[PDB]
Amino acid sequence: ESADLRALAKHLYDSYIKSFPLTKAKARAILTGKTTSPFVIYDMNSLMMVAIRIFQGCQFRSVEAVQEITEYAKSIPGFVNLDLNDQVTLLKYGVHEIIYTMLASLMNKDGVLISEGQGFMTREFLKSLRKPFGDFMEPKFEFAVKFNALELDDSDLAIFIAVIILSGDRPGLLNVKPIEDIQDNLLQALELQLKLNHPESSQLFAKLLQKMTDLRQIVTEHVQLLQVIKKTETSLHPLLQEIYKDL
Amino acid sequence: SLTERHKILHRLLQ
Ligand SMILES: CCCCc1nc(C(C)C)c(CC(=O)OCC)c(=O)n1Cc1ccc(-c2ccccc2-c2noc(=O)[nH]2)cc1
Repeated sequence: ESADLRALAKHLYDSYIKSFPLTKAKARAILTGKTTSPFVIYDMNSLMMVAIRIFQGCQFRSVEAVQEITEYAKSIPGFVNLDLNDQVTLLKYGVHEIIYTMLASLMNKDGVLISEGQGFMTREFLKSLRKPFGDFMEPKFEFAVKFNALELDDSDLAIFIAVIILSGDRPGLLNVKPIEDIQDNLLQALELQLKLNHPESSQLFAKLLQKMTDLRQIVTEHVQLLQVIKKTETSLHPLLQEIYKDL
Repeated sequence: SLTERHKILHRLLQ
């Protein structure tokens, strides 16, 4: 213990560096201009240089991200030993929550990096898209500004998204006992990592744990928002289709 | 049946 909790934190950090193209450390340096500059999209004209266009182009990276999160999951110790049915359940209910955590790293009060940092879409432009598309991103922006004020780094985020994947209360899970015993161990790694990485923030663990329920409700409110589109807006990628069905 | 109702996801896991 403890020495082994630190080994697991390093293992997850390594895996996370290997699976995801844009770290929070790079994204922040791009957002602050400290890097040695992305194209800025603020209207239709700067985009082509419409809400459906954004909406469908967003599916592109989303499909790729489910693949990256799935690979990161397969590296979580114990994960590939679980019943393969429960592996599907954890990824089905976790991928969107992980997208929104990683999306926060690419966000500030004023907009969001896109295409691995080669672009910056402004919050004003997103909020100005025709209803109901204009409201899709605002709940993500208000969660991102609160979550970024915790000031986690990638080494913290590696264990945090592992904790999100291994949730024992997902619907349909066949055998929760082995899932819960991995998460308890990851929660222990996260608690210790935050003590080491932020010895000054007394209750950062407690603050962080409460964000996990915030994510769950962004996904709930997103899904309800997307049902209206499908009803009133006449495509979706089959892998997004398979994740959203009965979700 | 989870792996049968999620063929793309199931294949990304194998
Ligand atoms: C409906 C949900 C909205 C999400 C979303 N919203 C936008 C804007 C319209 C607000 C864009 C821009 C965009 O493509 O529109 C083109 C004009 C966007 O792609 N997604 C999908 C997305 C998926 C995964 C990641 C991700 C995840 C884990 C690690 C890393 C990354 C990552 N880091 O950099 C990347 O490119 N992906 C990031 C973004």
